[PDB]
Amino acid sequence: MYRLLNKTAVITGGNSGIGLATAKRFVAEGAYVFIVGRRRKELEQAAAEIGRNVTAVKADVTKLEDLDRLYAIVREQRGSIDVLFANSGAIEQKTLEEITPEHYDRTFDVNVRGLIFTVQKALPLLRDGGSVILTSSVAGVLGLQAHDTYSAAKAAVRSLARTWTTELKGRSIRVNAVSPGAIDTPIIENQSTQEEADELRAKFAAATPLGRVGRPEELAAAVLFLASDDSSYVAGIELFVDGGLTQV
Amino acid sequence: MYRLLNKTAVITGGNSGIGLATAKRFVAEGAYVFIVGRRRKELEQAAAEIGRNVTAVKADVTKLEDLDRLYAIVREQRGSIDVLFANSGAIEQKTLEEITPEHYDRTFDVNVRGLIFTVQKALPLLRDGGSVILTSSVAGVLGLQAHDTYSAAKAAVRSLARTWTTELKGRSIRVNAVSPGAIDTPIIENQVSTQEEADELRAKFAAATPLGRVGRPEELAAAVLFLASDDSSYVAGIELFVDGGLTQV
Amino acid sequence: MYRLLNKTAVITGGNSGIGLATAKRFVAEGAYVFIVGRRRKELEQAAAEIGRNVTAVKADVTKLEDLDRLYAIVREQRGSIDVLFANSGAIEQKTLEEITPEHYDRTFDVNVRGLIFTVQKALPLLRDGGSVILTSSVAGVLGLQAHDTYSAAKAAVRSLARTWTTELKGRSIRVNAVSPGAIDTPIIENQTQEEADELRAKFAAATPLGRVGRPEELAAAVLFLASDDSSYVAGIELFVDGGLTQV
Amino acid sequence: MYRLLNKTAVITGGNSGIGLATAKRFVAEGAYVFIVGRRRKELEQAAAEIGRNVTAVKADVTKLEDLDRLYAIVREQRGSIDVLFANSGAIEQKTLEEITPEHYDRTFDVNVRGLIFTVQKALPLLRDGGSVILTSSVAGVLGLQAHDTYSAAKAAVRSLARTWTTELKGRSIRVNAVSPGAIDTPIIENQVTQEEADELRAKFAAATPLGRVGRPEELAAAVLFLASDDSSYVAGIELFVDGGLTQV
Ligand SMILES: NC(=O)c1ccc[n+]([C@@H]2O[C@H](COP(=O)([O-])OP(=O)(O)OC[C@H]3O[C@@H](n4cnc5c(N)ncnc54)[C@H](OP(=O)(O)O)[C@@H]3O)[C@@H](O)[C@H]2O)c1
Ligand SMILES: NC(=O)c1ccc[n+]([C@@H]2O[C@H](COP(=O)([O-])OP(=O)(O)OC[C@H]3O[C@@H](n4cnc5c(N)ncnc54)[C@H](OP(=O)(O)O)[C@@H]3O)[C@@H](O)[C@H]2O)c1
Ligand SMILES: NC(=O)c1ccc[n+]([C@@H]2O[C@H](COP(=O)([O-])OP(=O)(O)OC[C@H]3O[C@@H](n4cnc5c(N)ncnc54)[C@H](OP(=O)(O)O)[C@@H]3O)[C@@H](O)[C@H]2O)c1
Ligand SMILES: NC(=O)c1ccc[n+]([C@@H]2O[C@H](COP(=O)([O-])OP(=O)(O)OC[C@H]3O[C@@H](n4cnc5c(N)ncnc54)[C@H](OP(=O)(O)O)[C@@H]3O)[C@@H](O)[C@H]2O)c1
Repeated sequence: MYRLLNKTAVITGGNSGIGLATAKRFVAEGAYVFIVGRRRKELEQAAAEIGRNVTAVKADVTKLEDLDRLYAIVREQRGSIDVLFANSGAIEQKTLEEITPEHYDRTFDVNVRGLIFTVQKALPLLRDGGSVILTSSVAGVLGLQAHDTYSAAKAAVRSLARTWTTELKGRSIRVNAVSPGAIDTPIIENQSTQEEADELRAKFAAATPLGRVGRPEELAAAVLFLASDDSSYVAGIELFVDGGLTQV
Repeated sequence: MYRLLNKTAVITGGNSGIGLATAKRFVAEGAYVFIVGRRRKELEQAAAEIGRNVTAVKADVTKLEDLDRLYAIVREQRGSIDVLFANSGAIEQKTLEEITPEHYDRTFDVNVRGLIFTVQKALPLLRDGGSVILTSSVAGVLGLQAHDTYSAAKAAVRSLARTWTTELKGRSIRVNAVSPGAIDTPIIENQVSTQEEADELRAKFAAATPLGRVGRPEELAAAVLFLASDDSSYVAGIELFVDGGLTQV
Repeated sequence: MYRLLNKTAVITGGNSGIGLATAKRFVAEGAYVFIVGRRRKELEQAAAEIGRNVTAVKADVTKLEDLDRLYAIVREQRGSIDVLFANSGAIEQKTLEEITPEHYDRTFDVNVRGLIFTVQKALPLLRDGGSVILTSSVAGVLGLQAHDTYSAAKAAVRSLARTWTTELKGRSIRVNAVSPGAIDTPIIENQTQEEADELRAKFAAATPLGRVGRPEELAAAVLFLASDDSSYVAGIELFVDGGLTQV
Repeated sequence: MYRLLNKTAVITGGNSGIGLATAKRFVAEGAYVFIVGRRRKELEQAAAEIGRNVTAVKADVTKLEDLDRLYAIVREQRGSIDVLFANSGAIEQKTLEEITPEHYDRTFDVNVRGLIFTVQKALPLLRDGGSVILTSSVAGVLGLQAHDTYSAAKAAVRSLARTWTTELKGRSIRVNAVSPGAIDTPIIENQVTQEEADELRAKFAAATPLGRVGRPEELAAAVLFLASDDSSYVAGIELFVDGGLTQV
């Protein structure tokens, strides 16, 4: 029994990590998935890795024209959207003294601005009864060295779920934020050394009660819950999938 | 597809409302379910309503001997516990001026004390990898007229999830709180006398909730099913609000 | 200046630690203070240490009769109550497997039950415009080894502030919870004195500000919630924990 | 008498509402105050209304050059900063469908970007032991019609307090967020008719347990707490001054 039989889903940043794992499980559950991202190469590989009911679209969420084009493709092909997973994101570690206007803009364009407009332009296609999902982060409720702009961006993403819960209740659409903890993705690697990238995993595992970094498939599933009708009476929440990290 | 295939679950207060709906969906998902409660009549009717892989046990959670007996029955029959749903509860509306020592005790015995000991005595039977679930309430994060003791009890239940997340991580057991909002159960009916003024209470909580309706027990069951399942395998210590947005503004 | 000039305050557990420091600063600010507690010895020493506008009353908050007697004394002497500081409390460290019904009762009687009734019986004496204050704990939003009942009790105390904010708004009374982090009091000692410094070193390591709080620093935060500076502050949870819970 | 005797304070958006009331009470408590804002007229009137130990500086917080100039003036005159009150802010009500890139930028430039950089450039002047204060809003923890960007910005401001608590603990500096509820200021007037501005007040008074809109002087005081040594063991918090509104 497929928990998303025939639902159409749109996943932003679906060619890697969380989005990709969520794309797999979604397809596995019988959905049609549009994976969105910038890298052509990784979009195709993802589309291959999934093998079914996926189309891969190239689009930069910081660009209004790329998003307009995305949603045009969505209507040609699947017509409406049951589930939206605003999951594009990135981090640059910089402390307060190091913050430049460009760093601020780079961080907030993809993480917040981009997000905002991907949900805005999906609106005409969203079916009433639809579920939207925003990826924030445990960073949104913590004070971490050099996460200044990223944490603040993610805190802003969670706030958008509250607001959109109010603005869209009139169409029976649920907007929810998922806040991953430490999930094993390329995002840990890309913040230089791969010796000191394992320092970062060992640290976040030490910190988390469950004593391990999360798997992307475990975030996929939590997102699947909020996507499914099992979460039919769940709106506006912040779901922590962090092994207990923020829960003490 | 059976998301709890062959998992043994124990549901406290499983002869009514939330526990019962959660018992159904659990069985539907291929589990074995022990529904616990005080009323003999409603236990049997529930056991009938479910129709399979259920056994109904009579036990008052405020009584240590009833719990000891419960877990003895569990050990005979299914041997171990994969999922525990501490979901027994009740409310008496009383304001601060009205609070009596008995009212305080009644409220806290079932809601907190009982809860505490049902999880304590399940411990030897819990499989590592197991999932425990505590039913608190949006009341835990709100200031509602005459919910003084109930809200405080529920706030305490949520705290136990944090603590037990730390104490039991060494056995890979997840403890999570679910906080329902306004779910259509006999708990709304049994506070007030009139059934005209019990609909006033539903209309009020529906007005308050973004989604504009009282929750269905089957919708709580499902959220509890999530926390019960492996889909929530990296989710510990949380407070899951299933309240249609009520506390999320 | 004297930010509590002529206000009458009642402090529960005022013969030690947080209550005592809060009693000093309160008096310093020109209030009349009733310090409440069980130990006769420590009540008198506190009453001496303060030196002015204090009366010390013996009362166990788990006893209804001791509370009835307390508020009778308050009436005789100062007549009404401007500020109430429900600050009695205690902890026994026990894990889930160790929890006994007695341990559960002991913890919840003082921390919650007692608290509940001290605010109930103060009600007739509270002036409209009054401020009530409840002492919970960072424990209320954390999962600490062996703090099962204490943390849960404190989480319940914070909930009572939300409720009482609603129930008493009609009399313009503010109810607020203060949640201390690690404040240097006898509560750390009474849970070896070598392994009591292990507990301080651990909570200082954990807290951004890198140190255990002083009781005088809690007193002041409680003084804020007591004063008119916190006129438009109701139902809150004020963390005075050096950042501990914030991350 | 005088809880800020000889402390130098810098207040951003100090020619009106919250900042101005906070400027008065600060001066009343024996501080030196720099009130910052864009309007020349209102800066002078504020400087007059206060009457003592104030200097008024014209500066747009969205402009790096205006901030550099501000802190140069501060160096000339008082040399160091004991208390910083990042309190500049503004709101435009727009729902999700109405959000334009410009509206997004306008909102986030003052409320977040500006804020970020006013704290960055104060850093060299801040005395160890200093207290920073950020003005967010109950909006940060709520889902209000048409508050999309403002609420999200304010949610981000609160996040910066957590982070800066970690980053600056090494200099014994406390960073705290204050989240006002409904305070009687020109910010209510300037969104909307003055008939339909007094509703907005009736609505927020209805909502708040204490049954009234807050006074600016009552926010000033709460900010004075966080400014003073009475809050010497208080870092990283979110202080709600909302009459109970968000505390249910
Ligand atoms: N692991 C953790 O600790 C953690 C914690 C909390 C939240 N998260 C969140 O999880 C999300 C994504 O997964 P990940 O970060 O773990 O792995 P990742 O492999 O870094 O995923 C980032 C995804 O975002 C996409 N992306 C970035 N900028 C984009 C743009 N302008 N337009 C479209 N797509 C864009 C990437 O694709 P392209 O670069 O190819 O466009 C990629 O698919 C992020 O929002 C991140 O903040 C991770
Ligand atoms: N309905 C809501 O919206 C809502 C909101 C927040 C929380 N809750 C929580 O939901 C749970 C109950 O479900 P419900 O309220 O929806 O339906 P309900 O009919 O009120 O369920 C109460 C359950 O607890 C059992 N119970 C009470 N005291 C007990 C004891 N001493 N020992 C064993 N069982 C006991 C009841 O059965 P017996 O009478 O046979 O013992 C019944 O099965 C409670 O934990 C309640 O606080 C409900
Ligand atoms: N230090 C921390 O880390 C920390 C953190 C969070 C909260 N707190 C809270 O702060 C409060 C008090 O200060 P403290 O505990 O740090 O110092 P303490 O010296 O342990 O203070 C406890 C106070 O409570 C009183 N008390 C206990 N049971 C009582 C009863 N039945 N009736 C009257 N008084 C009673 C004690 O006096 P008698 O023994 O004479 O009765 C004493 O005055 C407690 O509620 C505690 O939960 C402390
Ligand atoms: N009133 C409420 O209900 C409420 C609730 C939550 C938070 N707040 C916050 O309280 C703060 C301000 O006080 P107010 O809002 O009550 O009244 P207000 O009169 O709107 O205050 C806004 C202040 O910020 C200044 N400002 C705006 N844009 C600026 C810029 N680009 N550069 C420098 N200064 C700028 C204004 O001065 P110029 O116009 O002269 O530049 C004025 O001094 C804001 O942070 C607001 O978000 C208010």
